[PDB]
This record gives sequence, C-alpha cells and structure tokens, in this order.
Amino acid sequence: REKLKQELFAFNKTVEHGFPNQPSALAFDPELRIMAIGTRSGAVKIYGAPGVEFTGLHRDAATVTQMHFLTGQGRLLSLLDDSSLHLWEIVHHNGCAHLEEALSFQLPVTVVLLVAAGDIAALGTEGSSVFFLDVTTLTLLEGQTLAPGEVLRSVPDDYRCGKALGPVESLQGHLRDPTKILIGYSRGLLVIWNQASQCVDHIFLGNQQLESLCWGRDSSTVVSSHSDGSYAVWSVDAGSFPTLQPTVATTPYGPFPCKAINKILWRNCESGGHFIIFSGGMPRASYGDRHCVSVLRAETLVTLDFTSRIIDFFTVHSTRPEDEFDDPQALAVLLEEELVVLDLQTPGWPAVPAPYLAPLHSSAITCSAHVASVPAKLWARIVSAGEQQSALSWPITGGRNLAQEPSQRGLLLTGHEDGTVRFWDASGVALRPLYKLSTAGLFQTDCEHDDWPPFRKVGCFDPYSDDPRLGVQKVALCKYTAQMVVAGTAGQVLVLELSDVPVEQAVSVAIIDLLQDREGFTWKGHERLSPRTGPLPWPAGFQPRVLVQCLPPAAVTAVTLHTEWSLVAFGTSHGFGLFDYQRKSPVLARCTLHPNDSLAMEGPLSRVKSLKKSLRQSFRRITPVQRRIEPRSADDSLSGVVRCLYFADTFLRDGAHHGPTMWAGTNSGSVFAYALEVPAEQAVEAVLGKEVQLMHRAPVVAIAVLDGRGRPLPEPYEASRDLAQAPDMQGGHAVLIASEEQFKVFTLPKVSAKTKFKLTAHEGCRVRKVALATFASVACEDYAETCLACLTNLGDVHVFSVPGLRPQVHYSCIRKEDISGIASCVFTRHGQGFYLISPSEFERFSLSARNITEPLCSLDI
Amino acid sequence: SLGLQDFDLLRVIGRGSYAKVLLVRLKKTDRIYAMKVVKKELVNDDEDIDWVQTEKHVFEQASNHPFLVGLHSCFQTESRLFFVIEYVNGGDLMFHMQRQRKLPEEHARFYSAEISLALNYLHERGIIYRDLKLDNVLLDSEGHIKLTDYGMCKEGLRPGDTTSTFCGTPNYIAPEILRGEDYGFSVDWWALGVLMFEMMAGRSPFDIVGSSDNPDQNTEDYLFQVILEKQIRIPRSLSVKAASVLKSFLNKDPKERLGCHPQTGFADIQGHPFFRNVDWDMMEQKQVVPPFKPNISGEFGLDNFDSQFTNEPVQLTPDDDDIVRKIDQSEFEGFEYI
Amino acid sequence: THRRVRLHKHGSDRPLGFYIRDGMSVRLERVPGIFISRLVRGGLAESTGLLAVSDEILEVNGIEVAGKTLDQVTDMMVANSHNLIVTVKPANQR
Ligand SMILES: Nc1ncnc2c1ncn2[C@@H]1O[C@H](COP(=O)(O)OP(=O)(O)NP(=O)(O)O)[C@@H](O)[C@H]1O
Repeated sequence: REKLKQELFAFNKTVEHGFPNQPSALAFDPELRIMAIGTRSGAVKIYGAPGVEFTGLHRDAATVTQMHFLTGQGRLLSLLDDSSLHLWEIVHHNGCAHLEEALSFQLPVTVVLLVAAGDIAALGTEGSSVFFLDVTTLTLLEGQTLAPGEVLRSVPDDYRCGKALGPVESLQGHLRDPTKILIGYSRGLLVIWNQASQCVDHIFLGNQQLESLCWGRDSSTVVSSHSDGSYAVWSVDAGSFPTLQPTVATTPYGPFPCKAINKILWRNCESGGHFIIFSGGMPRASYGDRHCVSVLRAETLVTLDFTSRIIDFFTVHSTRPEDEFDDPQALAVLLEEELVVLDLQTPGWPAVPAPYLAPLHSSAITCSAHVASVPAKLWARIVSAGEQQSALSWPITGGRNLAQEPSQRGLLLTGHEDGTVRFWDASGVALRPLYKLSTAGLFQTDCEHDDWPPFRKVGCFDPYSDDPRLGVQKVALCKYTAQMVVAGTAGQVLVLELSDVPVEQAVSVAIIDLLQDREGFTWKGHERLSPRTGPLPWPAGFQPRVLVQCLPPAAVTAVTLHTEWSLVAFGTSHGFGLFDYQRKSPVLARCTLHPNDSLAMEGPLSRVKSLKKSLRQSFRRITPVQRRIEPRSADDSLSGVVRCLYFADTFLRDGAHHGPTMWAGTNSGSVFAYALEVPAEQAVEAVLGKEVQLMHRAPVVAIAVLDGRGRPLPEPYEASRDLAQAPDMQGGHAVLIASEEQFKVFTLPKVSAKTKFKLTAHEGCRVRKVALATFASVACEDYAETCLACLTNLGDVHVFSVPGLRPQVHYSCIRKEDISGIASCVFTRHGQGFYLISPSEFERFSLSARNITEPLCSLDI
Repeated sequence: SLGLQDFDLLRVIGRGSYAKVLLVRLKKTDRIYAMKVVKKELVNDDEDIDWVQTEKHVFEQASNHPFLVGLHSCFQTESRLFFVIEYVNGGDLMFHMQRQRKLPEEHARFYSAEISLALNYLHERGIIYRDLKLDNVLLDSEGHIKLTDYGMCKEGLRPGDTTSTFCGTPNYIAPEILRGEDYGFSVDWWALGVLMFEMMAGRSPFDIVGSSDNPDQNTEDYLFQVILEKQIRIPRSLSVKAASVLKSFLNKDPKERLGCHPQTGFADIQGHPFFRNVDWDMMEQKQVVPPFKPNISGEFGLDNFDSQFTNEPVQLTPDDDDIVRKIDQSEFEGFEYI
Repeated sequence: THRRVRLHKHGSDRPLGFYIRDGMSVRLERVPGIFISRLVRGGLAESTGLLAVSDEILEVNGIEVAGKTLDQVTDMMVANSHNLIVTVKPANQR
C-alpha cells in the first residue's frame, strides 16, 4: 500500500449542534458581549455571536452550578458540586481559538461573586462564612476572611442571645462603588460589608428563611427574596443603620400558600416604572408543579410559563459605572430544554428569534436523513418556502466567525414524532433551520382534549405527544426533481412535490395488502389513520401528490423512490410493495413473514417480548451470567421485516438487455430481485428474478450494484446532472449485499462469490448501518475512489473498498454504551456522519481527509 | 396434612418467570383456589433460597389487607414448592388492557388509587414491593385490585432507611436503581407512574421508542438508557390533572416525586387534584363502586387468562428425568406451613 | 494447551449443545475468562463427550478470545456456526 490511503481518509470529530443536554449554570458578560452555559455533564460551552462557539469540558466530569466571567477579560470561573473551583482561559491559537484550564483551587463551596475596578472575588460556604480570593492567583487571602462570630458581633436585640446563624448564601457584588459586598444567611439575616476597611457599613434585619439578594445601581433601594413566596424590599442611607422593618415587603400572589422565590432582578433606575423579575412565587394550591418567571412593571404583571424547569436568567444591561440607567433591553432565560430571550420595548414583551442553539428535540427525533451537492434552484425554493411560512434585535453579539462561506450545500433533514419534517443547513460548522413540513394536517384526530396568575405561554419546546403513529419512520428526497417521500408508524407513506405556491387540492389515497392471497392473521395493533376527505388547503412548499397505506399499520421500516421511472417502494415489519405515482395503480405487494409468527399482530403491550440481558457491572446482582450459542433459524426473530428497497438498471435476466429492476431485503436473508417493464394506456409490470438466499440467514442491511467499472450505480435522475455519472454497461455488473455479519458481491446473470468478507469471524462484531461514499484525494482530487462505510454494534466505523472487500481503516467513532446514538446515524456521501450524542444534540464525524472542519474564531480581549 | 394428592389440578391459568399457576379444587371441603408452583431445582442459589424464603415472610407480614392475596395453604412435594392463594376471578390487569386498550380517566383513577393503598400498606409495614407490573395487578370478580407476586420484595425496611440490590422488571425499574444509588420506597411510586401511563395511554411511556425497527432495540441495554437519558411526554389528549399525576411520579429525582417525602408523602397523594375526587376511607371499605365487572362465563372464568395458558396441558411437567439425581428433597422445609 | 475440539455441522434439526458464561481464572495472575456451563440435552455437542460444564474456552476458530466480552463471543459463534473449532486448557480435568 505505501501510504496511498492517507490522501483519501483520516478520522475527526466536529463540534456538536443544537441545545446542550442537562443545562445547569449560566454566565453573561456585557463588555465582551458573550454568554456561557455550564451543564451536568461537566461541559462549559460559549455562544458569543452567529457562527461563534467554544467548548470546555473539565478534567473531572462533575455537575456544576455557578459561572462568572471576568468582564472584558480572557477568563471565567466555574463551580462544581465538589469542593473544587478552577479557572478557564481562552486563547487565540493561531487558527483555532479555544478555551483551556489555567489554575485549580481547594478548601479543607456554595456561591461565588466578583468585583469590577477593585478587582476581587468572594466565596460563600454551607457554614455561615465568607472568604476572599484574588482571581489573579487561585488562593484565599488569609486576612480577608469573614467568619460567623465576626458578623454576629454586630447583633440586633432579638439575635443578641443566639449564635445559631444559618447557611451562607446569595453573595451579591458591588453597586457602582468599589468595596461593598452584600451577604445573605439563609436564617433571614442580611449585611453590607466593606473589604478595604474590614467592617460592616450597614445591617438589614430579616426573620423568615431567605433565598435571593439583589443590588440597584443607585443604592437608594435593594430587593431580597424568601423561601416562602415573600420578598423584602429595603431602602439604604447612613442613618438607616438599625433597619427596624422593611420598606416595601410583599408576597406578589395573594393570601395563599405560594411556594418559594429563587431569584430576583431589579431594573427600576431607568425612566418609567419599577421593573422587577422573579422566579417562583406561584400559589401552590392551584399552580404548584409548573415552572414560571414573573415580570412586574408598574400595574403590568405577566407570568411567563415554560415547558421545562428554569435553570437561570439574566438581563441585557450596562456595567459602565458612569451610567445612571438600569437599561433593561432584553431578558434571557435558560430552561432545562430551551434558551429563550424576550425584549421588553413594547407592551406584551415579544419573544426574540434565535440564530443558534435551537431546541432540535422540540418533538422527538425519529430519523436522520442527509442530501449532498444540493441544486441552487431547489435550495432557493426551500428557503423561499421557509421565509414565506415564518425592536427585532439579537443581544448576544460578541466575537467573530472566521470560517469560509459554504462551497458544498449539504442539507440534513429530520423526521419527528409530531409527523413533521425539518430541514437544516448541514454545510460548514453549524446547523440552521430552513423549513418545517407538517404531514399531520392530512389525518383526522382519533382523540381530542386572564386568570389570577397572569399567564402567557412561551418557548418552542413541547412536553406533549400529539399521536404515537404520526411519527416519521423514514425520509428520502430526490434533489434533481424536487420530490420527497416520507413514511410513518401506521403504514402511511406520502410522496410530495415541492410547489412554492399556496393551493387547495384533495390527495389520491391507495391501500395495499401485503398478505392479499395469504390467509389473514388478525391485526389488533395500531388502527389506521383516516385521511380527511375532500379538498384541503396546503402551504407553499412540499405538498402531497398521493398517499399510500399498508394493510397492517406496522412501522414502515424501509422506503425509496426512483423518480425517472415514477416508482416508490415501501416496506414494513410484514411485507413490501411498489407503487407508480404517474398512473395510480399499485405495481405489486408481497408478504415475507414466516407462515407462523410471534412479534406481530399485537397491541403496544405484550407478554411475549423478552429483553436480551445486560453484561455490565451495573445492571446485574453481585458474578456469572449466561448467553447461549446457536446457529440462526427461519423463525428465531421478527424475520419478515423489510430492511432494503433498492432500484437498479442492470443485467439480471441476461447480459444483453439493461433492464430496470428492484431489490427487496429481509431479516430472513431473502433478497427478492424483480424485473420491471416501464412504459415511457399501460402501466408498469413486475416479475420475480432470482430470489437470492444467504448461506447464514443474517439480515441484509444494504444492497448496491457495482457497474463493471467498480463504481456504484448512480442516483436516480442524475442524467440531468452529468456525463461522468453515466455508468459502464459493456462490462457485466456485480451486486454487493451487506448482511449484519458479512459482505458479498455476486455477478448478476450467474450469482457466484466474486468477493466476500467476514468481519465477525475474525473479531466479535456486528454491522448496524451501511452506506457507500467517495473519497476525493486531499490533492490531485481527480483520484476519487469509492468505499462502503459500516457502523459496528460496538460503535466503531470500518471502511471497506469495493469491489475488493478489504478493510482500509478501523476507527472508534461511537462508544459501546450509547446504543441510541448508534441507531440514529446517517452518512453523507463523502465519508462524514451525524449521530445523536443526546436527544437534544447531534455530533458530527468526518473520515474523509479532504472534508474536515475546525473551530476558527477571534475576539477583542 | 397438606400435600399434592388432595388438590385436583383443573387448568393452567398463568405461566410466569419461575412459576406455574394452576386452578385447583378440593372435595373434603368443596372449594377452589389458585396454586402457584416453584421448582425446587430452579431455586438452587443461596440468593434463590433467600428470595423464596423471604417470599413466605411477605405473606406472613401481609396477614390481612383487602388489596393483597392471602396464603391459604403451603406444601413442598416432589421437587415442587406450592403456595395456595386466593383465586382471582377476573384475570390480571394486563389482559384487561389488551381487551380495552385505553381506559377513560374515570376508570384509570380508581385503579391507581386502590394500587396506592396497597403500595402504602407494604411501605408502612416495612416491605418495598420492588416489582409492581401490569400483570402482578389482578382483579376480583367485583373488580377490586389485588397486588400479587411477592418474590423480590425488600423485607424489614425501617421508615426512612434504604436498600442497594438491583431488582425488578426492566420496563418498571426506577432510575436510582440503575445509577447504583441506595433507594427507599420511592421506587414503588415510580412503578405506579409507569403503570398509570400504560392504563391511560395504552402504551409504555418507556416503550421501545417510535423510531423505525433495528436489532438491539429489544435489549435492556437500550431500554435502561431510554429510561435514564430520554425525556418523557404525555399524550396531549389527557386531562390536565391526569398529566400532572404522571409528570409528578415520572420525575427522575426521587426527592421531587409525588408521594416520596419521608413523612407527608401519602397526604400529598390524597391532596393532588386527580386524587381529590376519591374517598380513601370508603376506598378501603366495600363501599366505593368499581366501574367494570369481569367475566362470568365458563365453569370458573378460565377465559380471562391468556390462550397460551388456558390451552396448556395440566401436568406438573412430566418428570425430573436425569434431573432426579440432582434435585433437593428437604432443604426448603420450615417455610412449608402457614 | 490440551486439545482443540471440532464441533460438527448437524446436517439435521439438532442444535449445537451449549450455553456459555463469563467468570475468572488464575495460574496468582487472576484474569477474566469465558466458560462452558450447560451441556443441553439432545444438542450435537453431547455427541462429542470431551466438553464439560467445568471448562474455559481459550480460542474460537483459532482466534484468541482473551480480550472479548461474553456478548462478543456469542457474536463470534452465532455466525461462524457451520464449522466450529474450540480450544480448551485443562488436560487433567482438575
Ligand atoms: N391468584 C391468582 N389468580 C389468578 N391468576 C393469577 C393469580 N396469581 C397469579 N396469576 C396469574 O399468573 C401470572 C403469573 O403468576 P405470578 O405469580 O405473577 O408468577 P411470576 O413468576 O411471579 N410472574 P412474574 O411477576 O412475571 O415474575 C400472572 O401474571 C397472572 O396472570
């Protein structure tokens, strides 16, 4: 080989896409104008501007909840559920600007805060004590420390007799002047304390359990919250030192039991009414379980009701000490499943759209599809449909994107439990949402569903499921003629035209019986959806040509189209069929179940399903466990599931005529090839070629026909795209079939093993997913050979060379553990792939040496 | 004395994990009862003799509650280990879910409240039931629930203490078990939340997810990651009160869950809106009216059980052929009698 | 090692006659091992007689098992299932 492979492929990861999993901490910096998010997985991501991202991940993968930025400086503090604290530092690596850890701190824990101009940090613990740190060098200053006995020495007359001061909490920073810290103790006691003179400047009394403190930029008044639904408002002056009773103390929702308030922010010093924003406080007896933030100004109070738990919130405002305005432009809130931002310029306070960090999960992701080299006419039609279906300002606008404009328009498109397809800009560093198609509009509903709290519902994330069988099982898209097929859980399959005009039409629906001649097993599972009859209004965008339905409403495990021929194939747990959309008659249907069965004709709950046992040191009692060993058999599993549906123009009958053909593939290892008679009064006819039956019965996962130049057959309508696509016809074709444990290729007029490879024999493995891809060389890209990439059940990716079936590389892409990540994969045709490392996020890998991506940013530190 | 010859074996009514349930009749007193058979050769581990011995202790502690089942006779003949127990006339709740598919909220509220009283009785006495399951729940002829396999329970739990053994059916294991935490009776309230969803929706919330089919989907390595890491979503058709019960039991953090507070937990279950309709005193009594009354066909309601069981042959399985050299013939004594 | 055992194609309905387990083995050099465990009745492994419930498997089809999991070795034997060879350690059966 002499290293010729290294021009073709090498393995990389790229940074993730979509909202972070298990969010936990937040920071914002008004002077760099950047935001950071901390997460229970130990991640520290940063989201400063469109196309800007960074990511730390600590040495120790512990949970976090505190983050602070040194405002205007290359550094951040992040606090762990552990005793530890450590400093993150951002550096302009010459291309690849990145975050890296500087220094570590320890004590023999609860909150931290920082000071501007008088550059100091302060920490608070679970004991009633406060400590000070110069952030320049991670240590406490041994003299600047504040024990409970010192702050107790001041004592008001009720507390003079008692020493039992509760936990330190809610350290709040300075307020224009450089040396004052505000301190809370959960008991209800509140102090303002001076660093430069080591003394109390004022006390504030309090009696109920505490959980917030706040400062106003002009210190005429301050606000605090209590863990009983109350909040204390206080004024400050040099004569107010004894602080006998609060100035404006209240609970905002009536005489009722009303939970707790966990944060307050104060924005009152602007022109107009008293902006106050707070989390919790809702009446527990009627509005207890739900997650909400209340915003008050003057007589206008609204509660913002969120579909997931609130982590933290911040307001867009200026830290310049010479400013006199609290300047609240926008409020941003981190929920457990979304980040929302809302602008307060106009009454009713509009939500603001997000350029990044989208909630991909908002209905659960059921499938991944990808298309590459997309036509500019189609892309313009898709974004025109997107913008047609869909002050306005984005505040988080710090650093700058240095990456290139897309030279390869890749689209990743995804199906969701809601019966919706979403389109995403897969090109370059990050996704953007293009468009959203709802299939759900076709089907009738089988089932169906200010006040005292001033409620308005906000966030795109939905915690409810519409129907279990609207969900999209497979998607495929035909770039060259703007047609898409989508397939669902109740045997529905839609083919849709892209038509960038609003119009009203009635679909044609067909139903096909897989067991038509075969005797009826009794389907007691999912009852079929009923399409709404008569004409329906449709949006400019994808609109359904026709609907097809399967007799048993099983999950459509496979679908494909060959648009030149005008065919679609669809395949279920029980059988497959062909349909021509040009003349509406079905071409064929076939059942491929064994003549008796177990995992079929049943409801969603059943006694028979036995779950294959774990081998971990978790998940079992403390230590041997049994697994059996056995040759596969004709009824060992759900053996009638259809995995492949493939179209090819190939010599199957005889070597003279290049006839158009379709290939099914099944869990049984049965490969029904069919010949087709396309017309140009008459309709397509189909007849069985050679059934190929595998020697080991392992499920077929992919079928690809190699044209006699060793190049796969092209994509369907590619005769509109190139000369170079035109296949060989003079040399006889071979068919490649991938089973779950070995690959074979065969010569189509006489099926004989040209080449074979057995992975699992040499090392314990199985193949989950297969796709064929091309590898243009990093230089002299004229050398652009083809390979199949296979995803192992251990999460490894292996690349095999066609037709030779030799393993080129052996790479550890995904872990053994994340089976839902392995099951989510799609491959781009250029040796790149997407997988779901969380239901919230896609991670991306590249194994082509030419197609690669890196972080590439700069910032005015 | 008690032994296999007196009871005549009518039909198999349930095949379980490690046990066979037969409907059995007497002539000396004319009555009919269920009888559950365990295989003494199967329970050969030190852990097996412990779980089958402790199963007797749960019947010993469960001496009377209306929503449990009482040990009426016990015997250990010929490599088999027999518990004779109240015959349930109405089948298990799983078969009722196959026939009905979906329960309206008026039906589902009744069953979850009765199962809450049964669960609380074990917890309060010192038992964690550990394996609540849609087929462990049973119906009387009048439709009142019984909760009925006591094999995996934690015996002797002091109020506010915990356990560490990995246990229970995979669709219903609670997150704190899979993490490797020490756990209290919060796990039984998790399993009630799952079962309430299965009644109201007709599908597991922790189903094999609605993506298209793959192998390594029917593995517990997949399901355990689905229950740990994935969000859970309520059908938007459910009443808001029903959604709130499911969410509140479904909380992944045991401290957050409805009913999991170490003192006031059941009073929250009484006070929650969905439950606020129902009278807990009248619900322990005869006096509440169940919404559905199961079958009166056949000689004894044999039709209620699965075709897999209600067409099975009647013998104990024919013999211990060669196994007869290996078998135990005395060790399980002392938990032979009531 | 003592012997490598041919387990034949059945040519017929009869299964291969095994269940296998994880565990540990030692010389003080304690290490994981994969074991035979149940010679199931009427399966073709019982026709060979040199197998036992006691025995560790050291190689499958001449490939060393040493790094593999039990889930990987049942994969290495659900396929690879028409022409088995298995290599076993103890000569003394003690
Ligand atoms: N008293 C009873 N009356 C009627 N049916 C019963 C009775 N007890 C058990 N069954 C049925 O028998 C099945 C299995 O019995 P069970 O006592 O639960 O065995 P098991 O092995 O412990 N089952 P499992 O909980 O799945 O492990 C149940 O699901 C019911 O359908």
